[PDB]
Amino acid sequence: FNLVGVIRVMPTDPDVNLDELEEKLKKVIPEKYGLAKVEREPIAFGLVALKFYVLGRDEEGYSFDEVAEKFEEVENVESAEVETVSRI
Amino acid sequence: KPHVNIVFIGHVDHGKSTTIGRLLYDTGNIPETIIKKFEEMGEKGKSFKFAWVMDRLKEERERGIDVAHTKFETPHRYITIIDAPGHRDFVKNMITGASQADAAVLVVAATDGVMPQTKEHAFLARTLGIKHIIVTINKMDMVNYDQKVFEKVKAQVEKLLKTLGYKDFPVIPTSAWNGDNVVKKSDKMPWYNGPTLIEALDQIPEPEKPIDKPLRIPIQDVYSIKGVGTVPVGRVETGKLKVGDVVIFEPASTIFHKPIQGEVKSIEMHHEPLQEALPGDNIGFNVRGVSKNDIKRGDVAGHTDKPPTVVRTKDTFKAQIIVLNHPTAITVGYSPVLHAHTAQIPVRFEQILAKVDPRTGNIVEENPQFIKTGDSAIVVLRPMKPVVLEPVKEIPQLGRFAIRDMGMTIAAGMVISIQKG
Repeated sequence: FNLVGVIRVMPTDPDVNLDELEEKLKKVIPEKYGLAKVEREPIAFGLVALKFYVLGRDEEGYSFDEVAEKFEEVENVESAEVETVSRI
Repeated sequence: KPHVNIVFIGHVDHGKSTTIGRLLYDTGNIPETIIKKFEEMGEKGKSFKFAWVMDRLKEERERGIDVAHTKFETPHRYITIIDAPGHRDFVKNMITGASQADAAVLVVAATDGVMPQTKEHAFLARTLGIKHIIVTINKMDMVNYDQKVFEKVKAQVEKLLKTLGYKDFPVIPTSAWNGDNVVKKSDKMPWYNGPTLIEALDQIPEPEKPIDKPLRIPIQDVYSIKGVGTVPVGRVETGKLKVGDVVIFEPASTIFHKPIQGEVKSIEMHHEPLQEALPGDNIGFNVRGVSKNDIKRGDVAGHTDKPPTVVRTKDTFKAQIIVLNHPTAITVGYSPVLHAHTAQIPVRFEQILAKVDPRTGNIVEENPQFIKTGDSAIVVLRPMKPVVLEPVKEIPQLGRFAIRDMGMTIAAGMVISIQKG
């Protein structure tokens, strides 16, 4: 890997089980991507974002945007948006 | 004390990553655990050690042992760095994705000099609204520390940045692999008397948050929260939002032919109430009298006196683009997807007014029959669904866009002007 992309996942509701949601999101990251860590970031009125530090490669064929679409299909996800992209 | 956000740019083999590596290593900002573990190996020579240590730093990052940023303190600032992806597909993520960089470091190798890429890196720096550049002419060892090569590459790097409206910026001859002029002053280039790179970082001007500009908050998500009501979530880009302010949402209000607006009751950032929100704060806020169904992602909040500018289907806007990639050629009628702030909308290329020279900024051909990969151009676009955009000289934060099509990033652009029709 030589690229980290931070993907911000918002839950559908403040009462979403975030442990359950994290586990589900982890299973839909495609095999050629990796995962450095997941952080939780409280936003507002009880909504907590999950921030996935997705590992990838700075090449054609890799897209953190496609990882975010896999995430948007998972139950209890409102949105997934790529924040930061940066080489390591 | 002041925080500055820096983005390193340049051709991905010209040493910019190594430059960031050298900054951390020579300021002593390597984890003690790594440095102690290397000592077990005994003598390996300086070069082996720096390479091994930077490789160990990458592994710690990848294991989640700062992952996405490099951070260090200087005498007068906290510096956060981003090492920008060079592949053109990620440009949409740069334009649309997170924080304002205060400064860019463009690293250009003495050897190869300016590359076809470089004009793209420059234009991208401007498009992101980055106020200050620092230039680094790197790998000076591979050209024997020669002044007359440094000056050529400096001069031609200067034209690209000058054309974009950069000037009076540092241009520093460095070697990232050996250290010359990154943090340690060189002995190999007495002909150079400017700052070292870490000196240039320390002297980036403290950032002025755009609080003077009209309030703009692009909306990311929209919730109905039991017991509180309608809560937009977005980052304030410009201006300031205070509790009790009235805000209006566009293009919601234009689309529905009525004010989709109301009073701000509370504001939260990181689950803490705020009385006011400033540029860069990612907030949820409770707006009274607005239905959750009447606002969505891509709408933008504004004060009622200075509401967000809507470009309707009946209107068009002028833009300046760089064509990053297209498998054939762009022609009038081309209809890709425009991504700006939190909005995305189909757009129509209505005219191609000019092909521009990124070395001088001057019209090289009026009304070209098409443009293709690597052209810089002035086009006229028509949104196929309404969108909020601002002229870049008024509100740069809402004047930058990316063009997407057939899966890939086609163009990056800046909004010059808006014509009501």
